[PDB]
Amino acid sequence: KGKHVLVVYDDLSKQAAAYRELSLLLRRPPGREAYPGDIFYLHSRLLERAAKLSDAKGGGSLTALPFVETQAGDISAYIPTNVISITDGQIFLQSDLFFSGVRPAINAGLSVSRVGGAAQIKAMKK
Amino acid sequence: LDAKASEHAARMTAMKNATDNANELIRTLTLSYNRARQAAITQEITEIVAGANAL
Amino acid sequence: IVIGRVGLSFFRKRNMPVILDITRLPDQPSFADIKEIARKTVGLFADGTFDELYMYY
Repeated sequence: KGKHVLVVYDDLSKQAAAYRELSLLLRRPPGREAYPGDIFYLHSRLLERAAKLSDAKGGGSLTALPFVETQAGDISAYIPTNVISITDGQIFLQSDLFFSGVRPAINAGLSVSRVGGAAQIKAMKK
Repeated sequence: LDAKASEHAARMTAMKNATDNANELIRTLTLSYNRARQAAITQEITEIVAGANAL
Repeated sequence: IVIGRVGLSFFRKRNMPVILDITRLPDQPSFADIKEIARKTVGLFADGTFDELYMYY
């Protein structure tokens, strides 16, 4: 309808675990870590519906902030890897930074935005 | 002369202690690496067999 | 009077007045290597700049 919407998914890992539970209950053969084959397709289908529409479509937009919880800071895990491969960028929060006194604990080296610059005010860009 | 002799002896002792500590750390890390390798093989074979017999 | 750069760093980090310095020195030092600073150290006492000498090693 031309409006702008912000959507927050506070945990995609729990949704993935629930989908794994459903798939195992439906007798569908498991894959890595008992996850089903289309665990990547699930999140890709979910996250590809957020977009900036063109002027012919109304000009509305939908921005999403999915959440992923790691285990002991391990990033090479299946679900974190899959979600990182989909989104436009990631923000990294680290416990050692959190306890060192810097809050928010954003890791500047690991965090990145693929739309940076174009999504900033001119003064901030300068 | 006494200061130089003391400095050389102190360097020798400190390097010996550091070498011993490094060797012990190597041993512990090797033990942990072997346990992790065994666990990884177990997990991969268990997933293989579960997927194979899930048909 | 300090021999070795770590003493320079320590006393400079502190608020300490240091007048004579020598940093580089061979592994097997010789008399003539820093005889030039030993002469100055004895000449300072002979000159009345300070009235007492202590050495720590």
